[PDB]
Amino acid sequence: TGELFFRSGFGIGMRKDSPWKQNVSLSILKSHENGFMEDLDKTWVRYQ
Amino acid sequence: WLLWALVFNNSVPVGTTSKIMVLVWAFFAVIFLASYTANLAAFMIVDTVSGLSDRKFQRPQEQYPPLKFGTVPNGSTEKNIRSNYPDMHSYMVRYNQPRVEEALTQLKAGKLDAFIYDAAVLNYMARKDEGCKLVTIGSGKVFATTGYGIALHKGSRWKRPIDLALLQFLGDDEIEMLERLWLSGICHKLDIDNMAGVFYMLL
Amino acid sequence: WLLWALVFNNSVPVGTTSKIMVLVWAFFAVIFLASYTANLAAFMI
Amino acid sequence: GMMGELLSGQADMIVAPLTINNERAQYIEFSKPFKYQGLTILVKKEIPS
Amino acid sequence: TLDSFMQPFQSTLWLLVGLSVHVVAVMLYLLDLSSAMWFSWGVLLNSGISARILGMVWAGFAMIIVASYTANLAAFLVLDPEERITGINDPRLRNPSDKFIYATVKQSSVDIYFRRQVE
Amino acid sequence: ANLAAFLVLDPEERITGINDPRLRNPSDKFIYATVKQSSVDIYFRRQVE
Ligand SMILES: *[C@@H]1O[C@H](CO)[C@@H](O[C@@H]2O[C@H](CO)[C@@H](O)[C@H](O)[C@H]2NC(C)=O)[C@H](O)[C@H]1NC(C)=O
Ligand SMILES: *[C@@H]1O[C@H](CO)[C@@H](O[C@@H]2O[C@H](CO)[C@@H](O)[C@H](O)[C@H]2NC(C)=O)[C@H](O)[C@H]1NC(C)=O
Ligand SMILES: N[C@@H](CCC(=O)O)C(=O)O
Repeated sequence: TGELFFRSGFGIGMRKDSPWKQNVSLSILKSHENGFMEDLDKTWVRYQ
Repeated sequence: WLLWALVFNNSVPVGTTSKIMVLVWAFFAVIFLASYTANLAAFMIVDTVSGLSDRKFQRPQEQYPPLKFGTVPNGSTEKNIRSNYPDMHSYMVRYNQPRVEEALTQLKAGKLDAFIYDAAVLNYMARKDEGCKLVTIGSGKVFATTGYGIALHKGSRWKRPIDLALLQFLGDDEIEMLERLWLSGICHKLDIDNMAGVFYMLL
Repeated sequence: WLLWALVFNNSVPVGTTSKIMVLVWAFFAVIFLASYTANLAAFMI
Repeated sequence: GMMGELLSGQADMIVAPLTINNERAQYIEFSKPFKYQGLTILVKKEIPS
Repeated sequence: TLDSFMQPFQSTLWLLVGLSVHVVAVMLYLLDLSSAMWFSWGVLLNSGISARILGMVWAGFAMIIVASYTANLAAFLVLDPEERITGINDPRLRNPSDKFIYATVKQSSVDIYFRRQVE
Repeated sequence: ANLAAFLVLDPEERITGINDPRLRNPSDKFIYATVKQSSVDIYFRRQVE
């Protein structure tokens, strides 16, 4: 019930000043564009 | 002798222990038809697409051709289409060249059937528009969901503070207030049933 | 001869120009009772 | 919590449904989001004759 | 006052009902004006007052059909506006447009009020 | 006909959101809770109102 508030998404974390930040963010964005994330959401969340 | 006249029950003009149960059945039947309208009133008082995986979008050659569904080139959506669907690009030359508004005008006058653009610009040009023009099943089609950003110089000093400040605006609902102010909208079987009922009654 | 049976109109089982207008009046009457529930539902709900 | 394990304990990444907000991003770097959402309220539907 | 029966019924339902009634009258009269006159009178609103028994059987079936159709028409008839802005934050007033024109008294308290709220 | 017109009749379940008077005014009658030491606890600790 109700409408969404505080609309801030999830996110992979990493330690402050870590070399993995740029590459992890790039891979997440490429997965988003590639349609992989849609397929994952369909497999593990929707269709119940 | 019995049954058939009783089986007629509710009808036009058209003894023993049978009469009592016939009267009881008739009372139950007339109560049932009286409640028929009640449940009709209680109960009584739609999408042409579900995603880009639809046969029409996926297959350009399927019966009638979609009326040159298109998008504004030189952007992100065009790059997405040209990368992940290198078959839609061939059937995308007949696009709406000018900015959004011309495409909306053409869509209103039956020139094209579908428009693929951002999910915020277009969602705004779906509530402010007069009458009502609807998006495909809300944000169920949203493909490669990403967010508007603030481009900065590679490894700039301001990349860290801006972020923090921006996150603060989500905590105090200030961005929600701005969105409510600047992005508020107002948009948010007769003959077929008659023919079906006539056919059912005839059969 | 006429009138009284026609004046009964909506009821339980009970010149040549009388039958046509009687049927027309009966049709208008049943339409009126059908719309009785319609206006009751509109006003009450 | 998990932030304790990531910040100083035995951790290097936190792959879990972790939200993003100001009080967390100060000491932890956050990748770009991989799913969008918002806080919402769940209640028991009324039983229906 | 009534001015609504044409919307869900119009010419289509009337033509369909008339054609069906006339075809039924002709067919079940032929397989047996004059007898067809009262046969059609039976198929009218509610009613107006071997081969023959089963003829009465299909006549009763057609009467069930007619009663059902009348019930559907009555259920379609029951139906029901707009006349209010929301207030001072309605999108119509929040977003100015030439379609909607609203004004207040010049040089009055309302002009004072809509000059300090910068938003 | 009057009985039929009286018969046609017709609930309640949803709340308003985060500003509903039931939640705005705490009372022992209504109990609502969130996960302890989570993002929601962070959110309901900076909005002083
Ligand atoms: C991030 O990923 C990129 C691409 O996968 C890495 O770029 C190459 O990394 C290898 C090994 O680290 C180097 O030998 C190459 O010179 C890099 N550049 C190219 C063009 O191949 C990058 O190293 C990764 N960064 C981190 C911190 O893992
Ligand atoms: C999309 O990009 C193309 C290519 O960059 C643009 O085509 C250019 O348009 C300008 C102005 O009309 C011309 O001076 C160039 O010669 C064109 N170049 C090519 C290769 O066609 C096009 O105008 C852009 N469209 C939009 C809406 O931005
Ligand atoms: N946000 C989109 C707008 C439309 C487009 O450019 O394709 C972009 O800048 O990429």
